[PDB]
Amino acid sequence: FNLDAEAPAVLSGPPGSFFGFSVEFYRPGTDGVSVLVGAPKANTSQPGVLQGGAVYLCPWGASPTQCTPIEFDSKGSRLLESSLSSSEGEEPVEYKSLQWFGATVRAHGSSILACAPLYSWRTEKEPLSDPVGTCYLSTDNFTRILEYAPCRSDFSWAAGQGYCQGGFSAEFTKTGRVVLGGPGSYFWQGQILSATQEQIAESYYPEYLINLVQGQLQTRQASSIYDDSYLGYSVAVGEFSGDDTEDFVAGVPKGNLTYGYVTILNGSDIRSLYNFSGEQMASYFGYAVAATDVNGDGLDDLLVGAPLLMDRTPDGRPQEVGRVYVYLQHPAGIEPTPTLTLTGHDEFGRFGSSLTPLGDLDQDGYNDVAIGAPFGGETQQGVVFVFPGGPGGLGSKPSQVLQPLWAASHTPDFFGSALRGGRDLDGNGYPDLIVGSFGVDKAVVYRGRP
Amino acid sequence: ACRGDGWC
Amino acid sequence: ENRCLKANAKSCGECIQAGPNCGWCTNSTFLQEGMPTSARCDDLEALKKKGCPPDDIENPRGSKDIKKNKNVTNRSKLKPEDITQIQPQQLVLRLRSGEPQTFTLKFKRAEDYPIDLYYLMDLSYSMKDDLENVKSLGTDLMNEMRRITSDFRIGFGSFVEKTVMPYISTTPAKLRNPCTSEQNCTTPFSYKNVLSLTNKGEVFNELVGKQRISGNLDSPEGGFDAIMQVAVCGSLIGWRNVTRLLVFSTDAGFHFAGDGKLGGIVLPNDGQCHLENNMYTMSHYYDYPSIAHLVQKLSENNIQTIFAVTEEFQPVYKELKNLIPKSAVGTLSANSSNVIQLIIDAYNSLSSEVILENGKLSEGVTISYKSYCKNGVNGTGENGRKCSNISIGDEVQFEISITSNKCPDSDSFKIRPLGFTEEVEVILQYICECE
Ligand SMILES: *[C@@H]1O[C@H](CO)[C@@H](O[C@@H]2O[C@H](CO)[C@@H](O[C@@H]3O[C@H](CO[C@H]4O[C@H](CO[C@H]5O[C@H](CO)[C@@H](O)[C@H](O)[C@@H]5O)[C@@H](O)[C@H](O[C@H]5O[C@H](CO)[C@@H](O)[C@H](O)[C@@H]5O)[C@@H]4O)[C@@H](O)[C@H](O[C@H]4O[C@H](CO)[C@@H](O)[C@H](O)[C@@H]4O)[C@@H]3O)[C@H](O)[C@H]2NC(C)=O)[C@H](O)[C@H]1NC(C)=O
Ligand SMILES: *[C@@H]1O[C@H](CO)[C@@H](O[C@@H]2O[C@H](CO)[C@@H](O[C@@H]3O[C@H](CO[C@H]4O[C@H](CO)[C@@H](O)[C@H](O[C@H]5O[C@H](CO)[C@@H](O)[C@H](O)[C@@H]5O)[C@@H]4O)[C@@H](O)[C@H](O[C@H]4O[C@H](CO)[C@@H](O)[C@H](O)[C@@H]4O)[C@@H]3O)[C@H](O)[C@H]2NC(C)=O)[C@H](O)[C@H]1NC(C)=O
Ligand SMILES: *[C@@H]1O[C@H](CO)[C@@H](O[C@@H]2O[C@H](CO)[C@@H](O[C@@H]3O[C@H](CO)[C@@H](O)[C@H](O[C@H]4O[C@H](CO)[C@@H](O)[C@H](O)[C@@H]4O)[C@@H]3O)[C@H](O)[C@H]2NC(C)=O)[C@H](O)[C@H]1NC(C)=O
Ligand SMILES: *[C@@H]1O[C@H](CO)[C@@H](O[C@@H]2O[C@H](CO)[C@@H](O[C@@H]3O[C@H](CO)[C@@H](O)[C@H](O)[C@@H]3O)[C@H](O)[C@H]2NC(C)=O)[C@H](O)[C@H]1NC(C)=O
Ligand SMILES: *[C@@H]1O[C@H](CO)[C@@H](O[C@@H]2O[C@H](CO)[C@@H](O[C@@H]3O[C@H](CO)[C@@H](O)[C@H](O)[C@@H]3O)[C@H](O)[C@H]2NC(C)=O)[C@H](O)[C@H]1NC(C)=O
Ligand SMILES: *[C@@H]1O[C@H](CO)[C@@H](O)[C@H](O)[C@H]1NC(C)=O
Ligand SMILES: *[C@@H]1O[C@H](CO)[C@@H](O)[C@H](O)[C@H]1NC(C)=O
Ligand SMILES: [Ca+2]
Ligand SMILES: [Ca+2]
Ligand SMILES: [Ca+2]
Ligand SMILES: [Ca+2]
Ligand SMILES: [Ca+2]
Ligand SMILES: [Ca+2]
Ligand SMILES: [Mg+2]
Repeated sequence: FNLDAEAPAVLSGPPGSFFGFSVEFYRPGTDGVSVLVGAPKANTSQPGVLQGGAVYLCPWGASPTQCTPIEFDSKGSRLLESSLSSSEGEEPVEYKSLQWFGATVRAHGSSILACAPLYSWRTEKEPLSDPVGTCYLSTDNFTRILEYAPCRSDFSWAAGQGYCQGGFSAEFTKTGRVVLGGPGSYFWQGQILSATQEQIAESYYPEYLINLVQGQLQTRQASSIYDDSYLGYSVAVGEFSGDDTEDFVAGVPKGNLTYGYVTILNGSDIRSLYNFSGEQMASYFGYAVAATDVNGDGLDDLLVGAPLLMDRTPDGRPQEVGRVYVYLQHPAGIEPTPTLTLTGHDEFGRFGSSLTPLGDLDQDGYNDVAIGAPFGGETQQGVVFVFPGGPGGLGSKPSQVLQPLWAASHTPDFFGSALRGGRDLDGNGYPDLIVGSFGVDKAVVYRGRP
Repeated sequence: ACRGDGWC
Repeated sequence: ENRCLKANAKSCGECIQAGPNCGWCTNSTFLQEGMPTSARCDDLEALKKKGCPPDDIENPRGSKDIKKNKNVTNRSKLKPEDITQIQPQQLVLRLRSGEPQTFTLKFKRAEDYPIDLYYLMDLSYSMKDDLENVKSLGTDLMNEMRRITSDFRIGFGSFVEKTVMPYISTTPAKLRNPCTSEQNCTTPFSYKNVLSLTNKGEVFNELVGKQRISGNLDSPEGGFDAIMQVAVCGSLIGWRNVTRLLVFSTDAGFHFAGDGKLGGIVLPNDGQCHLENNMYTMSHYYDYPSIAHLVQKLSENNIQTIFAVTEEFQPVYKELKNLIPKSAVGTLSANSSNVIQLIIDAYNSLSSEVILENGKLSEGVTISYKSYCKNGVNGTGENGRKCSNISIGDEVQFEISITSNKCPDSDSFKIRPLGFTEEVEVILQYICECE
């Protein structure tokens, strides 16, 4: 409720670049804080690459120009090794055009992960169009950059990891371990992959496209009855296993007859610990997930978004409003059924499409939560709701409601489709919120006050 | 087997 | 200490807004020598005892005035807009704040009512053998519907998948032939209107016999995009204001909103028509619709859906039925052989049941239904909204009660049986002051 909603700072990217599709805090030291903004439709200087996508670095202290692009990869699409001579024709081996690089953006310390969920290649054998996805990892503050495409393997096509789309979702652990979601592995069963920055580096070898990180953790293929589950559609991290190694929270939005479910995996050996089911068919239970302690007891609590949750009005009319489910963790474990639920009020508003912990916004000893409804509001420009944590979890009513100040253009703003909080960039001792709105290629940052 | 759109 | 007294009505207008059983006195000498003016408002029976004649007790009551009551059709050619299946069609209810107004609603199922049927078929590779027996669906279904109605029009449409990665292969080869070399599969496509509604069942057979099967990658297919277009593209499909049946025939699950994000489709379905040469053009731009969206567009366009799916996917589409009003599910065979009988059984279940829905009401305004069906089964609560087991020519009635608490100006909402164009216009007026 203390967020300076009346005077937020606005960032602007190139038109039609989906600037603000992904947002993140960056701090390679207490001094030199910056805001990262993904723009997966941005054109780049890469030769022969149409709209490769780009990530922007926006240092605090705007004047004159804040944002500039991080050059992860200056090279265009590489050529097929076994076809440069050939008869006639030089075939590209990979396809970086329309790869949506910067669709996902995450950072930890002086490390930056940026993913291209629609990157695809051919393989050095039979011609395919496998969207394996790829990621670029910047470490030690840009002094070296590594490509990481753990789905680009020997196992091609849909039956394998060909359509994995690794990087569709991603996250860092509090120790800097990389965690990727790929919802397309094994005929869209989905998959979670994870490696430490060290393992990725100690096996890096650009000459051979198919890289194999030694010691990589990854879920395995199941029987065909699990096809079309989209495991790894969303991802989060938190401690749920009673140790000091953070665990992997992963959405499986189309699992169990499309009722969907969320799963929690043991952070050490990626084995299953919990399962939580949706309550309505095709509500996309698992569209977004998050983990944070919302009642000040030390134990991280689970949050799940189902933005297509349909409900009935008092006068007997159905309506798509969306809903968010909150499961509290106890010393004994976690109850299979939600502790509380938050429901949207705007039809088609997609309440719960985005979630983020905010930390303790008001310094009242309880962490708070922001929930986005990208099509809420009287003009469907999008809305972000702030909910306060307390003795008994999240409050029923939101403490604050952030709406865009600009007028509604002829296309949606998607305000609140991408969120990120829990970091005090200005250093006033109060956490700050970064709200994206890629619909009009803008990204907003809100600032807390005492 | 038959997975996907009738891929036996 | 009733509510009327313990509300201190300063004037007559206040006394009305607070309690329906209240009345305001205006006769001098009523007041005891030390009363407050907050006492002329009191229970109607109480004022008669305290010493207040009727002439000096204002107590406006809500009334009921019908404005249009065209009678239901009877036996002694008629266009469907001359046929009446519901009455009255318009009335005015004056609402005393706190008091309910009740009026009866007659429904009678018409006889020999026309039918439009659109057959929307999955032409993915998994539906190969199925397309072989639909060669004669046209004439054979035409012949079977003669028993039902003397006026039947049939149409045909097909669908496969969004024409973008990762739902299809994007290599120039697989774009030409998404199957293997053995097959001669046509190129993938979202939705096409093969044939608009018509009576010439001979056209149906020849056109279906000219359709080539297609293909794509993932098992669930994009039939929802097609369902949306069929629903909203009114005049291009040729929907008449009569019974509207959409047959949805597939052997696999369905894509829905959220899945577009895999292929970079973030923009929601707009619920608008986008046909170019009877081809859906914007499958690469708009996401799959959600279920809730389809419920909206199937209802406002009065579509009654028949899901004709295989045994394997019965439980999935059975739950889909529970969420979609006026729809039915039947078990389709491997060669789509029992499709005709499947359609007849589905029809007989949909037509033998009526369900009422009402438009948005203002705050304070509330509604409830009391149904009275054949053989004395009487529904209440939510069951009041519907009557089942209704044969042709059968009549049923609903006692609808509307109550208001708040005091907004003149409101208006419609009550309509799902599937039909005919509706009842309820106009509301609020008694906030004395007359
Ligand atoms: C993590 O990595 C990141 C990225 O690698 C890194 O961030 C870079 O840090 C370096 C520091 O080494 C920065 O480089 C410096 O940039 C200084 C500022 O450059 C801008 O401003 C210039 C004018 O500054 C004057 O005016 C301001 C008021 O406006 C005043 O306060 C200043 O004191 C000063 O008087 C301007 O000229 C400059 O524009 C030129 O440069 C750009 C980029 O090269 C070029 O495109 C333009 O055409 C023009 O030529 C820019 O707008 C700058 O002052 C400074 O210059 C001195 O050092 C260089 C070193 O070679 C000398 O050659 C030069 O003569 C000066 O003595 C230096 O260039 C760099 O800008 C950062 N980049 C980003 C993206 O952040 C982090 O530090 C790393 N973190 C850690 C922990 O390692
Ligand atoms: C949350 O919810 C999820 C989803 O519902 C649960 O995940 C599912 O759990 C079940 C039960 O554990 C899994 O089925 C079992 O899988 C194990 C592991 O299989 C692996 O290891 C085997 C031994 O090394 C290996 O043989 C397997 O490889 C075979 O199978 C693959 C599958 O395609 C095939 O490709 C290979 O060629 C092999 O043929 C595989 O690597 C397996 O051991 C189990 O087998 C037992 O049971 C079967 C009968 O079901 C029996 O026939 C066997 O003989 C054996 O007795 C069983 O198949 C399922 O795979 C999981 N699905 C997913 C998507 O993860 C999860 O458990 C829930 N968590 C919680 C906490 O509740
Ligand atoms: C896949 O998703 C389906 C759908 O969610 C899921 O099946 C569902 O399970 C829940 C509970 O596990 C069922 O909900 C119950 O419904 C009954 C009435 O039918 C109620 O009485 C229950 O109320 C309470 O009582 C129970 C004890 O009697 C408690 O144990 C329970 O927790 C409740 O507190 C409860 O609401 C629901 O009906 C089914 N749905 C269907 C269609 O069967 C299924 O479990 C999921 N699969 C997996 C593997 O998780
Ligand atoms: C999550 O996964 C990790 C790794 O699989 C689990 O840790 C392992 O837990 C088992 C049982 O507690 C440990 O078993 C044994 O260890 C003891 C002493 O270390 C030894 O004497 C036994 O012979 C046996 O080997 C195992 O050591 C331990 N491994 C590690 C690295 O901790 C963890 O328990 C899992 N957590 C949950 C909640 O499932
Ligand atoms: C199906 O029945 C509907 C009505 O039951 C027919 O559409 C209706 O057409 C009339 C025009 O004749 C529309 O009246 C309109 O009124 C508004 C004001 O409310 C005015 O702005 C318009 O200019 C027009 O006069 C009426 O709204 C409309 N009802 C709808 C669309 O629900 C339709 O023609 C019938 N079609 C067939 C094939 O039978
Ligand atoms: C349809 O297939 C069944 C076997 O599943 C067969 O018995 C029947 O004769 C077939 N019908 C037609 C019309 O081919
Ligand atoms: C429907 O009503 C008729 C009375 O005309 C009765 O014979 C029949 O059993 C009823 N059917 C059901 C399913 O209730
Ligand atoms: Ca753990
Ligand atoms: Ca907690
Ligand atoms: Ca707080
Ligand atoms: Ca701050
Ligand atoms: Ca078939
Ligand atoms: Ca498909
Ligand atoms: Mg198919």
